[PDB]
Amino acid sequence: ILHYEKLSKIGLVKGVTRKYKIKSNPLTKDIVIKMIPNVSNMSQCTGSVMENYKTRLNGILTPIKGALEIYKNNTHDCAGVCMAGVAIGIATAAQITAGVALYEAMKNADNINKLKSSIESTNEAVVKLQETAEKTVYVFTALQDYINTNLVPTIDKIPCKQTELSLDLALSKYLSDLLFVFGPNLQDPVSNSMTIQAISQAFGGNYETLLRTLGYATEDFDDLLESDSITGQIIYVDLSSYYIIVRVYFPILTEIQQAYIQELLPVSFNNDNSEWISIVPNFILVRNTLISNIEIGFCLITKRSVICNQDYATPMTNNMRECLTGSTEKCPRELVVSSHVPRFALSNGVLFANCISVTCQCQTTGRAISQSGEQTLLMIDNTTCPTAVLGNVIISLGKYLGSVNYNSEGIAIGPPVFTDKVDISSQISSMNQSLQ
Amino acid sequence: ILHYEKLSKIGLVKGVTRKYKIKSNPLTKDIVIKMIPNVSNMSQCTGSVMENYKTRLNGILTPIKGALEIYKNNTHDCVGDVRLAGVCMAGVAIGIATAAQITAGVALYEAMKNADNINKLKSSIESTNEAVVKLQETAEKTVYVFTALQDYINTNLVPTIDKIPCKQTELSLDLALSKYLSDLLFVFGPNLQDPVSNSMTIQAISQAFGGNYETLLRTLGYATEDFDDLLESDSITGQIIYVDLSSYYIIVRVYFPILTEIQQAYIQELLPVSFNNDNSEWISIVPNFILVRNTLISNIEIGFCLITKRSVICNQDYATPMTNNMRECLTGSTEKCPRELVVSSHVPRFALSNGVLFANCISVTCQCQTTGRAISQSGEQTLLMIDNTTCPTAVLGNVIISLGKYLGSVNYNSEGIAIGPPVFTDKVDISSQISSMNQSLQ
Amino acid sequence: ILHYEKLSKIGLVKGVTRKYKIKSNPLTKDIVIKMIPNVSNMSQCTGSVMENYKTRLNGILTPIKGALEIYKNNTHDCGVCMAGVAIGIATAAQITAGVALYEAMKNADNINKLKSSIESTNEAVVKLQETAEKTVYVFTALQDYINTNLVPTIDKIPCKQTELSLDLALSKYLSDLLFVFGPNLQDPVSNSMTIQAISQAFGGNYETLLRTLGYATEDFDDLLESDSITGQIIYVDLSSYYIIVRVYFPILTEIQQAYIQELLPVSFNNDNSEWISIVPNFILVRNTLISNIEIGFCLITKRSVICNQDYATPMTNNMRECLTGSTEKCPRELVVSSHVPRFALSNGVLFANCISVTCQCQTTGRAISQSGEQTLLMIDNTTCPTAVLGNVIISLGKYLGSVNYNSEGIAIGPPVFTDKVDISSQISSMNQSLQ
Repeated sequence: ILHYEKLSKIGLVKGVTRKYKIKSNPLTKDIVIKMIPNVSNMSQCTGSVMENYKTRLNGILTPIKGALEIYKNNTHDCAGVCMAGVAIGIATAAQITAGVALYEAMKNADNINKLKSSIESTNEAVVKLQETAEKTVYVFTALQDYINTNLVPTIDKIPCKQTELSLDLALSKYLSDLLFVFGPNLQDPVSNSMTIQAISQAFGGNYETLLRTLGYATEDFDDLLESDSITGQIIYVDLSSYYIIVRVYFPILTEIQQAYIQELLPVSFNNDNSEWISIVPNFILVRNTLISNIEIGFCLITKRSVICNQDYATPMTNNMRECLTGSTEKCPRELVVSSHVPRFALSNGVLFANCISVTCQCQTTGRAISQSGEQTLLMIDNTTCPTAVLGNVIISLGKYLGSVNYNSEGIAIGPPVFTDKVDISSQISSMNQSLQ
Repeated sequence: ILHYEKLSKIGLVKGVTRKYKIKSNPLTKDIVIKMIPNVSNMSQCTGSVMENYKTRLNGILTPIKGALEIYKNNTHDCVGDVRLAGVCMAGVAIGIATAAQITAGVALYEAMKNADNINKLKSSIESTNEAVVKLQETAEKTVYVFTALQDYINTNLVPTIDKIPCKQTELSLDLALSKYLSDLLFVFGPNLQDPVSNSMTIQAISQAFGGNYETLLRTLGYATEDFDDLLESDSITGQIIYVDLSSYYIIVRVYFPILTEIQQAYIQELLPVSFNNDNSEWISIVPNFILVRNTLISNIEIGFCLITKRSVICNQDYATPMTNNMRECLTGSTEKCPRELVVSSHVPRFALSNGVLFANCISVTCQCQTTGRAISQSGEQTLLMIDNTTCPTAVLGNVIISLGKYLGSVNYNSEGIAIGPPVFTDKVDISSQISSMNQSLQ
Repeated sequence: ILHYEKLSKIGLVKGVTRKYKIKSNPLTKDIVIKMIPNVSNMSQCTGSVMENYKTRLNGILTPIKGALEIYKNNTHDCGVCMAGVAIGIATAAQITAGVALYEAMKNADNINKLKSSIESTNEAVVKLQETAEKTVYVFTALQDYINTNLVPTIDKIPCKQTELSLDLALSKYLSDLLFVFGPNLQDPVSNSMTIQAISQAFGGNYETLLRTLGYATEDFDDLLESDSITGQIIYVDLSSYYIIVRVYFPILTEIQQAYIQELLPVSFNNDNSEWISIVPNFILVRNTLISNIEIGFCLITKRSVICNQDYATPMTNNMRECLTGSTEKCPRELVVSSHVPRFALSNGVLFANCISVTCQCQTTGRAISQSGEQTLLMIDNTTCPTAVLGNVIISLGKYLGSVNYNSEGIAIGPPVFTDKVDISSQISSMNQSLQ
């Protein structure tokens, strides 16, 4: 376990504890995203930009279909998915799993494609088709709302030639928004790591419409969405009607047993007439009594849990482990140069503060609370006095649960470090030169 | 304190010198953003999308008010003339809080004194049907309401309420609200774990108003000539002080600081130039920007700061430490400066400071126009200084340059220096090097 | 030069080989962006918002003119000839950009000669003739929005305070602008600014610009994604509020005897534990010289690596030895996640860690067993053709290297930790050990 008592003397006070949940058990829903809007109502003077748009869109979609055919021509039946590796050549584990999922989805892709004429004839933003007697499919048209709302009503008021330039500019803008996602960046269409946010760029970035039409099956939906846990996969691309069918995955957040997130709040502390701040990861994964880092920038942090669409556990150095579980002499520290570093923090109703670097006094007696040059921070609680003042704040305090003699015992301190990108190279160079 | 001559001979030519300023002394203005639009003029056949959007917005806005109530329930005015007589904090009922979070809590209570008065206007705030509205708060005070989706409704849906089928207007609306929510979730969604703090930029806040912060700031007022600055450096910040789940409108206190230039504090930029040594090209690895204040030399993490032509602007004192060896290197101990071998052919090879030209004439062909002959660099000179004493007009490829006179040593080009050890700065190189030294130590 | 057989043993399965091509030989074209719309049709409800927008845009554009005028005032014919005394601080890129700016003034004079024509444009794209032979296109920022929404609605409503909507539209446009042409912009001289960023003055619609300019290359998408198509500001006008941009359209020139090799990572067992090796995913080989590349800046395709600049960086000598057969110098990292790839296929040949994923090939009708001394188990049609892993049944080809692959062992490198705090902790521990 983490020893929070010695960690608070270093400047790391306990924060919230959070439960770790990962994406798992994903359901499947199939939708149709039509990249080319229906322009039947505006075709009388749509100009020649429709053909140019079609050619440009082929220029984008053709590599996607080409990369899909590599798996399309290598999946068949021999019971289950039967792969042929000679004609594949280069593929990762994720690519092979995506190919198996692709062949699975081909069974419903055939039935969806059986309604090609219905798919092409769609002229609403969200259209319902009866793909079979007991199941339906939704069709989303990329720019159909724009055409029905702005361009179609203004087909005779504004100059149509101007309408021709408008429609064009709209197409262009849609293509420009697409190309960040569906352009040559999409080297591997056989993948399910692509978020619904990116796929919705084929619909104007409006993933809310897609998901709401599909259905908010779970109460953890927002955490799934922000974590981009709702992923998708392209399973069929048509170069004749310019549509792609996407199998959206709707998973459930599975609480990982015997696992939690611990967050530590850094507090600047005083040592040798200077301010220092200790460098440890702000967040720690503890799973089955094993301590390991957690790339968190990708995860989503809530007040009670940390939601990750992948298991982002990353290794911890033994030295960092020891530092977190008591050996504070191994905890590195960096000198403070920012006038705006945190100086106090509230944990469990009790305050740990550096009262030599900040104004520090008590409300119930009016007297100042003095910090010596030997001690790093102060535990202020109702025992010393039940209300403290730190500049403009007046704070009533609660009891402490740890040692009664917290402020009368000192600890050892670690070595100074510098965490700049260039500082790493210089320290390596000097250490190498020192060794030589 | 920086010795420019040895830096130049290594390849760190002089750059511009800029002052250091920080956000300071923030004035406050209070506004409200109604995250729900008034659909009264087009409510005839809006359908049920209004209710569903209501529930979705309630679901998103509920955690914000839940986090705010942790401070609201626990904030109170301490009694009697003994202390500054401000706000008391039920710290045991708060549990977990940082210095910045508590500070924001205090500013939240402070703003409550005005937020109660603005909440008296609840019926007026509901009645707003324009994208910007001004309201009287008192006979000597005013407040602004911004409608999240009023411009779109009033410009497209109301005029086109009959020319198209009403069902189509239903979809369009639904799509518009869903687009709003999708743009919103990046800021006001579950990413917003701490709404109490005031570190959130006005650009992020404007996402609740369609990303149009320029309207927020213009309507409030261009208080100073530095306006673009406090804007880009993320110095203009706002705080949510009251969330209402019945009218779906939040009150935001916008902060307009003033930029205090720090005295005895300037930012120096160094230009790197590839230099020849041991029959190969190298580039030194030093910070491009260095902060020297109170004769003290420290780095700066300028990525979050704004580098204008004359000053470096930061919404926070972003000064960071610098290694002792880097201080000695920038002081003159030039052998402690690291250098990186360059394999790219697109690294700059010459630079101009004070009108004197530093160049690597081994890598790039140099000749002088006045004498019509080549400018030669020998194998033991890292860089060649060219100035009017050398010749008043030299060329480097396709550029004709006229040079001024040097201010330092007259015999610059005849004096050599020591050179440091090579380094490699790839992400995997650091791990590879650390293993090598560890194995060497064992 | 890369020993792929030995790299497979450490988890680096050989992947796709791609061809390296860099930006070179840029053509030049001239466009004019007028960053304020012409509203002569809706001058009725333009109200006063336009004067405030004029002031705001003048304040925005003044530093750009100031930072161009340093080279405007200090360059003259004496080819291109420049005054370095009054310029003072300048980089190689800045000097080259100023030279190109001077070359562009020759056409900039003729372009400015049509100032009245430029300011009279009332569409998003209008064709103008600067000479008897050459033509120029002019792009106005919000003319489409105006002509499609505000113009029709001006008689479809009693103005309904159109100001409120025009003001907001111009405000949103300026909010979009401030990210690129706002304070951030410090060196408008340099030509490293991408056409995507330039199009923010036109609403981010770079596709219209590139289509109207008439691209005529098959590498157009690779040019656009790799940030190869850049622009340069050559003149600013504060009276009509338009700027001239010289768009550079380059061509992809393949670097001879150069290719980039991709390594696919696969977890491997060692000492009853699972590791992943820390080696760059993409490796550039040029004339039998091996160097790294920050491939995040470039674009990766199925058959080529496209960068707008030569992004080669040096590699440690030890890493070079690691990638050339001596596997003991290759660092490895412990795998504390359950979502690391565990198998990969190379040349129809499967590499997998059968300890961590169950293997039972259907042709033999039995499980595939990996000992406690084999990092990866290699399967091909020589052992049994079709293998099954989890839910995939895959048929396999034949290996081309050593037939005795599974029987030979190798040495393994030392563990590493790649977190930034881990690096600092390792540095501190090594320093303390030295002391």
